[PDB]
Parts: sequence; structure tokens; C-alpha cells
Amino acid sequence: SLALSLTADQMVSALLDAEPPILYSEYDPTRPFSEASMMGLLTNLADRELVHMINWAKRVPGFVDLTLHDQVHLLECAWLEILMIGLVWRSMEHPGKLLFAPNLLLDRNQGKCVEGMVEIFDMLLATSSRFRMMNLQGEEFVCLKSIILLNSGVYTFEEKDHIHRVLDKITDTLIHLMAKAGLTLQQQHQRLAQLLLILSHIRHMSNKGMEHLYSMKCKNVVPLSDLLLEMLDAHR
Amino acid sequence: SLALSLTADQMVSALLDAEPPILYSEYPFSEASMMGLLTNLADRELVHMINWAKRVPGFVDLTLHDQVHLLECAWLEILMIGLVWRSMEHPGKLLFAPNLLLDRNQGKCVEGMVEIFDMLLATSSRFRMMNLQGEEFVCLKSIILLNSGVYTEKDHIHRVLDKITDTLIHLMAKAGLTLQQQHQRLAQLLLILSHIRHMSNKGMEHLYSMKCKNVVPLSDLLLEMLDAHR
Amino acid sequence: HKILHRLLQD
Amino acid sequence: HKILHRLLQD
Ligand SMILES: C[C@]12CC[C@@]3(CCc4cc(O)ccc43)C[C@@H]1CC[C@@H]2O
Ligand SMILES: C[C@]12CC[C@@]3(CCc4cc(O)ccc43)C[C@@H]1CC[C@@H]2O
Repeated sequence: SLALSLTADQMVSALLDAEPPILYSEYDPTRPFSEASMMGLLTNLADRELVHMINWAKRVPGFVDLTLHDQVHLLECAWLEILMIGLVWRSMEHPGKLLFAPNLLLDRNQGKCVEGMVEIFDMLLATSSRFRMMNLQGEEFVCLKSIILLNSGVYTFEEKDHIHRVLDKITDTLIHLMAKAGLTLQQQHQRLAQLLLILSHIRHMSNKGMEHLYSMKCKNVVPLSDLLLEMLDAHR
Repeated sequence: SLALSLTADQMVSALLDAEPPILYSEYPFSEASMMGLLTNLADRELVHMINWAKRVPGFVDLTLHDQVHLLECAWLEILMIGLVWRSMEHPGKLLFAPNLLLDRNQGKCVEGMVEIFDMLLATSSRFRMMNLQGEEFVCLKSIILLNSGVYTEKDHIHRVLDKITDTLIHLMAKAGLTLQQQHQRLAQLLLILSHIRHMSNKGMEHLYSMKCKNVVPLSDLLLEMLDAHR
Repeated sequence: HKILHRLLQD
Repeated sequence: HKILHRLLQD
């Protein structure tokens, strides 16, 4: 592999350059919100983001060295976590609001339009407030998102040694960014721990999000895309 | 508080001394009898967990409701990490009790349990491959107690969490690891908590379905802890 | 009124 | 093969 040869600054520039774009929703402010329309907006947006996430996954250092089967497995376990951390990242500068798209800004009262969604909304907002509290930086965010891709499905598989080697390099990168920011060694270890413990909450939100997605699928209310259905069946 | 003034060695000793005891199971497995043994055992371990939580430094400084919230969110993760810890020396096996060592084939007599068994066994071998030490284990279990529900007084919980991070690093530096190996191992241990959270969510659904099965008699305490996850 | 309450207080 | 399988191969 070549990912093992990149320095910390080269790891950051590779992750920053691979960042997906910010997509717009088909949201029309003239339409009154229904449970079926609001779910349709969010699920349509998520489907289009999934296509960009797949091509973003290829540019994450070390991901192409894996077999095609292992690439599918990691993405199948992590896709909702990656969508959620992306959502809470771009919602950081909007307290009490989730920025699904630049034209789709929603608060917890809007989430009441869809049954069982406010529970997900509150957790997403709490993650966003935590990031804003910690003053999460873009360089740290792209490191955390790459960790999720490589770590979430790694406990459900010699290829694991390569993945753990890449994960260690990302850890070296996180520590390098924190030392560069003037943090003492104690603060570097403490901030590293705080950032990685949030991934436990993100896994929790993904688990609840899957169950919420599965319920809306069985209700046949929201039209789900074929790609999103396959990602949903992978968790069952 | 009092936990913030402790040293790293005093933190380790406080956590080791607080460890709950190893309970025995009640001395041809059916789905009802298997689930009965596992839920009977989990209920008795919950009683010792609650008194162990009181002895985790910083936990008594919380209000009663904050203590309830944290335990309601993390109790299954705490049971699970404890199970995988004492199963480390038994590859391919889960040591629920000294007289109850099970493999994944036995997890088949209860529908849906195999997936949870495989995940638990995967965690145990990961701990075994990393050579997790007891002093590191008690730090992780305490972290689960304080972290799992903190995103749902919070500054104090985060200050205690930072203290446990300092203690974890102290153990790795005491073991001879370089600065790079210290933060790498710290990251490796904390990323497993994401999988442990995953296993717990899978375990809640499995226990909820067995409740509506009416397969197994679940104790009132276990039912109340289960109802905390709406 | 929860069992967890009295187990934490005693 | 799955859709994710196709999108990952070119
Ligand atoms: C719809 C939904 C709301 C939030 C999600 C997760 C992050 C995200 C990003 C995005 O661009 C669009 C949608 C989403 C998909 C969830 C599935 C269930 C939950 O209620
Ligand atoms: C019964 C159960 C299997 C294993 C559990 C998880 C960890 C644990 C520790 C312990 O000491 C006893 C039982 C258990 C409780 C689960 C809930 C659902 C799953 O089927």
C-alpha cells in the first residue's frame, strides 16, 4: 500500500481533497409538509449523498487496498454513521437546527411531522452541540469520518491488520493536528479520547436510525430507492 | 468532587477494589431454560453492578436521576464488556459463569442469539489479541458507565472521563510503551466501545422480542432497565 | 417509583 | 451483484 507512506500533513490534505460536495434537496417551500413528503425529501437527499460517499470512500487512504468484498462490508455497516456525522458537522454553526441542505434547515419541531423522528433529531442535535462545544475542526472531522468507515465493520469480518495499521496512522494524524494547535501531551490524549467516545454515540444514533428506516419501509409510506433498500437489508 | 484529586495509581486501585464478584449460574438446553439461566444470571449481576457503580470515583457526586440515567443507558454494555473480559482465556467460548461456559453452537438453541454470540466472541478475541490488562479493563468499563448516556453536571462527568483517560495513558506508559504506542493503544481500546455499543443495541432488541415472546420470565428490575430504552 | 432508585440509595 | 458492488467497481 501507499497510505502507509503518507505523513500526517499528507493524510490531512488527502482527506480534505476527497471531501464530497454539499447537495441541495428538492425541497419546495410552497409544499406544506406531510409525513410522506418530509421523509421523501430526507431519503431522496440521503440516496444522492450515498453515491458521493461511495466515490469518497475510494479516495480514503488504504481503502482501495482492500478486497472488493471488504469494501462492501465496511460501507454497509458505516453508511448511516457517515451520513449522520456529515449532517452534524455542517449543522455546527446552526444551533438547534439540522442543516440537511443549504435550502433545508430543520429544528426538532419539524421532526414531529414524522413519527419516531424527533428521538433521532434530538440525538443529532446533541452531537452537533457537542462538536460546537469542543470546537471541532475540519481536519479532525475528516479524520473521524475516515475512522468510522474503517472501524465500524472491522469487528464483523490479514486484511484486518492492514486496516488497523491505517487506523493507527489516522490516530497519529489526530495527535499531530492537536500538537500543532498548541495542546500539551495531556490535552492531546484527552481530546483524542473525547472525539473517539462520540463515535460510540454516533453508532447508537445509526442503530436507532436503521430501526426508524426499517419501520418507514414496512409502512410503505416513503418511496425508498433501490440502493437505500440494499443498505437497509444489509443490517438484517 | 473527590475523583479529580486522586492520582492515577489511586484511581486504578479504587477501580480494582470496586470490582464486582464472579457469580455462579444455577447448577439438554432448551430455548426457555437457556434464556432462563442467562436472564437469571444477568439480573443477579445487575444488583452487584449498581453497588459497583457507587464505588466508581465521581459517580456519587451525581444526582440520583443522573445516576439512574447513566445506568439505564449502559447496563447492557457493562454486562457485555464484563462477559467478554472473563471469556478472554477461553477462545471461541463465552464464560457466563465458572460453571456455564458456552460456544456459538449452543447459542443456536435460542433464535437470534447466534449473531450476538458471534459479536461477543469477536470482542473477546480482539481483547485477547490486544492483550488487554485488568487495569485497562476497569478503566474502559468505567468509561462506558459515564459516557454512554452523557449525550442524552455534564462538565463534571467529562472531567472524570478525562481523569480516566489520564489513568489509561499512565498504565500504558508504565508498561513501557512509547508516546506513539500510547495514543495508538488508547484509540484502539476506545474504538471497541463503538462495537460494544452496537452489541448492546442488538441485545436490547433481542431481549425486547423475548419479552413479547413471553418465552422467559424476566425479573421486574430487568424489565424496568429494558423499558428505559423506549 | 423504580427498583433502580432504591438500589442506588441503599 | 449488489448496487453498492457495481458503484464501487468503476
Ligand atoms: C431520515 C433520517 C434523518 C437523518 C438522515 C441521517 C443523516 C442524513 C443525511 C442526509 O443528507 C439525509 C438524511 C439523513 C437519514 C435518517 C434515516 C431515518 C432518519 O429519520
Ligand atoms: C440474554 C442475552 C445474552 C447475553 C447477555 C449479555 C451480556 C450478559 C452477561 C451476563 O452475565 C449474562 C447475560 C448476558 C444478556 C443478553 C440479553 C439478550 C441476549 O440474548
